[PDB]
Amino acid sequence: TERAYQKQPTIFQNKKRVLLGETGKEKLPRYYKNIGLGFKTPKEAIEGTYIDKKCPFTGNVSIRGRILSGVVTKMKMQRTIVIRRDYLHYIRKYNRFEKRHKNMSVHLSPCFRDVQIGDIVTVGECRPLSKTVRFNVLKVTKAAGTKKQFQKF
Amino acid sequence: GISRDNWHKRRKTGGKRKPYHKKRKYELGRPAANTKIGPRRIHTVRVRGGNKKYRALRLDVGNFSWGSECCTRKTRIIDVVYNASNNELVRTKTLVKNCIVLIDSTPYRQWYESHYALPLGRKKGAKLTPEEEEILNKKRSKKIQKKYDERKKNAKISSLLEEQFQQGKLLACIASRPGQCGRADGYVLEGKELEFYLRKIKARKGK
Amino acid sequence: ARGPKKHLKRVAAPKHWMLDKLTGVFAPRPSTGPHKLRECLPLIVFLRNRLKYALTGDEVKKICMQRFIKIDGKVRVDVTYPAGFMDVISIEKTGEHFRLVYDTKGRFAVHRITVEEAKYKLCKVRKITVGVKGIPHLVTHDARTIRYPDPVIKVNDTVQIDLGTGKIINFIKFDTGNLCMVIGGANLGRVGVITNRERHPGSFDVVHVKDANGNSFATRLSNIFVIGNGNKPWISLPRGKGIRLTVAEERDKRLAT
RNA sequence: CCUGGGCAGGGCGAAGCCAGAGGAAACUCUGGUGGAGGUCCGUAGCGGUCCUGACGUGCAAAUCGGUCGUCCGACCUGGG
RNA sequence: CGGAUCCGUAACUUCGGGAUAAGGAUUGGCUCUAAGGGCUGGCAGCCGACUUAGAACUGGUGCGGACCAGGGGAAUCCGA
RNA sequence: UACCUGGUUGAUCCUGCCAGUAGCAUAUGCUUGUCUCAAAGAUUAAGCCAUGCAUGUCUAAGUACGCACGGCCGGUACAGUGAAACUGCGAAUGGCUCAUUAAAUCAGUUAUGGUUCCUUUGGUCGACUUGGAUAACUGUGGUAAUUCUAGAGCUAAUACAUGCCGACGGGCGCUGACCCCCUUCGCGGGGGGGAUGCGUGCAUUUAUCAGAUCAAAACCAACCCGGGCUUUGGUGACUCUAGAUAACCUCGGGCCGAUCGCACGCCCCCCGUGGCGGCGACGACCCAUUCGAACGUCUGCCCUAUCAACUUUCGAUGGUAGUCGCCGUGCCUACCAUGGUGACCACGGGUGACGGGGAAUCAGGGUUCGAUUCCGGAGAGGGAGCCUGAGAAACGGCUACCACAUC
RNA sequence: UCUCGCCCGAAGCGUUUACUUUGAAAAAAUUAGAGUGUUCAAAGCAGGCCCGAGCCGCCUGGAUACCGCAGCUAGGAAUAAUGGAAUAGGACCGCGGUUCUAUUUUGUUGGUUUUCGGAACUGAGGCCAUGAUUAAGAGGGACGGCCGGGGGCAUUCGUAUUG
Ligand SMILES: [Mg+2]
Ligand SMILES: [Mg+2]
Ligand SMILES: [Mg+2]
Ligand SMILES: [Mg+2]
Ligand SMILES: [Mg+2]
Ligand SMILES: [Mg+2]
Ligand SMILES: [Mg+2]
Ligand SMILES: [Mg+2]
Ligand SMILES: [Mg+2]
Ligand SMILES: [Mg+2]
Ligand SMILES: [Mg+2]
Ligand SMILES: [Mg+2]
Ligand SMILES: [Mg+2]
Ligand SMILES: [Mg+2]
Ligand SMILES: [Mg+2]
Ligand SMILES: [Mg+2]
Ligand SMILES: [Mg+2]
Ligand SMILES: [Mg+2]
Ligand SMILES: [Mg+2]
Ligand SMILES: [Mg+2]
Ligand SMILES: [Mg+2]
Ligand SMILES: [Mg+2]
Ligand SMILES: [Mg+2]
Ligand SMILES: [Mg+2]
Ligand SMILES: [Mg+2]
Ligand SMILES: [Mg+2]
Ligand SMILES: [Mg+2]
Repeated sequence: TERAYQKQPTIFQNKKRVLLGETGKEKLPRYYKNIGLGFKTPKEAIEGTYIDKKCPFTGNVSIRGRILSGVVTKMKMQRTIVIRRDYLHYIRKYNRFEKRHKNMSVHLSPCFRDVQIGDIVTVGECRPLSKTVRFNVLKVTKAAGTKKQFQKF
Repeated sequence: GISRDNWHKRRKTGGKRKPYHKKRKYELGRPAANTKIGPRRIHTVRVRGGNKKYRALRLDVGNFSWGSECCTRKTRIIDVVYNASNNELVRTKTLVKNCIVLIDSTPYRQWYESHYALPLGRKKGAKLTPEEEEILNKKRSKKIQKKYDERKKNAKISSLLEEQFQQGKLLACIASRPGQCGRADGYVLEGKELEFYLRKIKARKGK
Repeated sequence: ARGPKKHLKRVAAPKHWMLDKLTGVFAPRPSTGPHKLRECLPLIVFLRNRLKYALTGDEVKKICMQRFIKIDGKVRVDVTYPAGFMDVISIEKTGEHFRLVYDTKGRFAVHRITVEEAKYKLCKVRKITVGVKGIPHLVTHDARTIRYPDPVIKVNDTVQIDLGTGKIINFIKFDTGNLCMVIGGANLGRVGVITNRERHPGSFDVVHVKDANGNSFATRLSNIFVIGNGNKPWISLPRGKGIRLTVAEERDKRLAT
């Protein structure tokens, strides 16, 4: 849905569908892009309703360069979340390691539904989408725990 | 004077970043030409790489494309409604890349005639003008050729354009940058987006 | 800085020009040309340093502008026109003719091949495209742009090019079992048969090579120049097949004297 | 002492409450709601500081004009 | 100086204040724009309150236009 | 060189420091015969400068009526050396210093699919010569003077401009008067052909269409043979390159040669008043390419908690369009959401901190410097703005203020 | 898996890193270090032979190593974390039924209906030795017999002191 001033990606909407005059399906004009790299396009990009300027599977955002991994911290920001990459920095003097981390804010495509805090996620380098975001959510790996559990109500 | 440098900003965190340049040459920011709707006036600007770039102070004509039937005609710009990014520029009558323009319906009337006879939008007058419509009389198989164009494909414009053409105006979205390329190019609204923007304009007349 | 540079320091010169320390502060910066400065070879260094044709630098400027030196069949007026890998250097008034290949150590050498091979030049395909009205175009690492080449030329292939008419003749493709020569990296001047290439989607593919007596190296695609068709060199090659010997084998050769 | 009467608007924003964020706990932080005070500017009212102003055989055997203190109170006030 | 709005507010302290501290800016006329609601129907149609924010134009720098209306700071003595 | 010695006590043992020891690099004393290399106003003052120099430039191949020089040279303009001036290109590299600057520059890693690029090297490059204007020069002046210029007259071109021929018409694009056969009484239907007219090339900006991975039938409506046929490229990926169609093409107006030298011979013909012109120098739209440049991704930095919360009306993080820019982006505007970082050291101070490659110091591990010859950044007294140019916020370029300071 | 050209080429192709051994990759100068009589040496990158000038000449070098950390590539699976199947919403083979489209072939164009190829949805089974490492002289908790000037509240007693 569009609840803003306009959203319409590239594909020409009006194929003069009154050739007999009929209701019909109208989800047919959807742009569909493979990123390649052996990473499967999810089917939410196939049968979605959303129009996103910055989605890697709908927009013109190419994917190149580096492929990193992190874990989801927060989701408060609109269509973009904040991941955290831990690692081990070496010191030559003491000859053992220490932990460090640098929080990366990454653009989250809305096709990746149910993306609960704590999962290992994979990101790819892009062009600068915004001021602090330079990566894009490539593939969500885990649900971080058990999907199967259910509680009362 | 205006520089659009990113280094006078704060950081990722928000600490103040110390300046160490002096707003160098390759980050020029030039003042914006608010493109009016008057008779044609375009200045040039020398740009890095020697490429000539055009400021348009006011434009009148523009290149616009009908959607479905694929027509493209040089047409005058009349009125500007619903910029949808800043409502100041509506009253200012400024043309930008995404802006919605009323367009004289006349240079599509003669095309729709000349390819698509028994045209539309003639105020139901029926004695008015010499419309070389029926005079040519269409002797050979060209009549059946135009009849398959006109009634088998049925040439209908999905209401929304009937009511615009009997009032003689047309809604089109700009699709080029008048401050950059000096041309007010654009495409005519059709169907879904047309009734969407018409709903927004009726809401503007409401509140 | 402001715009492009216009000098080059003698210490900042690349290693393979065999330049000296106590001589001067300035290296010859080669002109902008069809070869990069990290891989090129200046004409003033070629005539002055290695061949011992001219003692000073100015004598090279005198002879080249008195038209004695031609490159690829035609005279270059410059004293610092950059050369490249696999270029024809012909000299007119003295019967002499030169070819630029790599030594086993990594350097340019002298290779006095005949006019029969002056006619024939190899080159590597950089990329391929189409232009106006649907016509093809091939781009060379020697910055030759040539239209209507062939339909059966892969991107990383080798074209034998003629310097008479400038039109291609007798291409050779890229395939497992072809003899290639290394033009870059730490293993340049190595000549061997392509064994196995690995293709990555990370924009940098690797190639393993073996040669005679079975020694195997590995490198990247832009460092590779296909030189033969199934262990048969198109072009004569200096010092055997140009195999790198060993440190110990170099020592034993110089002890054998 | 008894019985009745009277006091425009506003500024400050406690207890109690709500929501959100943090914390392991103790609890903390932020935004509201809330309307306490012998509480702050100020009306009527009550007093009378200064001008040592006007008057000073006056309007008058203690008044007038500006300038003032206090106004939910230990407040002001009639009758018995 | 004085109303209001928007900024900003020290020393000291019983931590409640000081505090409208000190110091600034803005304030007109006229065109709009945006937001803040009620009643009806199986998300849509009719009917209305006086407030706030922003923009342009413009007047001889002029805007609390009269009336209305806190000079302020630094200290000392005494008395809560 | 994997190294110790004296010193508290009346005497011993011990923790502990003090002082002796050896380098290095700044200064200084005394002294000093040769020879080879060899740092040097960095430390305090990135304080002030007298003077003189440090960026200019010509080929047979842009512009020669100079007064200079004289070829043989008579006249059909011009040969030649050529001062001076116009044009073009370069003065944005180099050289100096380290005051600012603590994920900022930097070093490694990578990519521009999100960009620009003078030059070089390729590819593309399908009217017997038109127009004014100016400098050098000539005279003529001004002011105490500067690389000061006014006015009067002259002329140039690859300065500026204007602008044509060829060339066949092609076939497609849409129109289009018209034509051949069948059916039908005609009407009409069906099948197959065609005078004119408007456009056209590549760049510019929109819009739309076409766009590839595999292989057998049952029918019916039409009809081709002797039951049986028709097909741009690449990456990992595109909105890439390329086609096809509708139009635009901006008076501050993209391209499509009114340039120049050498060699002189050959052809037809009717005179050459026509061709055949081989060889070169220049530039011009774009595509490459080379030199880079700029912003990007990841990782790494000294001391400090007597700096623990910071950021957000005048952007703090993001979403949506857009302006601006070479392009991507809170780079800027408007609207909307309320975000972002931090005890794994945020934010804030200090540095007698420019960063590295490196230097000194010898068991091994380190510690202390790196002003400085190479890479990169910054600034020309502070600090702000800007023209030209492919390339500058240039300072041996310009504009104003401040602080000096000359005549 | 034999789709692609009995087997390999090729391809699925990784739960995922830390760790190693490769291999690239990088810039010189410096350091280590090879060669070389700068008269030695610090240096420098040169030089060395025959030829009585006559060969209008020959041979050879200007090495290699080191380049923290971070990133790339392929072997190794011990060490140290992580993955799976417990309310089955497992694993694998073979069916039903629904629903959706892709290009070949019916000489050729089009339409109607398929076989089919792929995704998905749904239901019914059979099949797995069908699925949970044992209980730390780690720990927590239950338990039950006592234990203690342990803690708090309340109560009672005792002399003595002082009056
Ligand atoms: Mg209205
Ligand atoms: Mg410099
Ligand atoms: Mg009070
Ligand atoms: Mg008060
Ligand atoms: Mg008062
Ligand atoms: Mg009162
Ligand atoms: Mg009174
Ligand atoms: Mg009184
Ligand atoms: Mg009184
Ligand atoms: Mg008195
Ligand atoms: Mg009196
Ligand atoms: Mg009071
Ligand atoms: Mg006070
Ligand atoms: Mg008071
Ligand atoms: Mg006192
Ligand atoms: Mg008192
Ligand atoms: Mg000592
Ligand atoms: Mg100075
Ligand atoms: Mg850079
Ligand atoms: Mg930079
Ligand atoms: Mg804003
Ligand atoms: Mg400093
Ligand atoms: Mg040492
Ligand atoms: Mg050491
Ligand atoms: Mg430097
Ligand atoms: Mg500078
Ligand atoms: Mg300079």
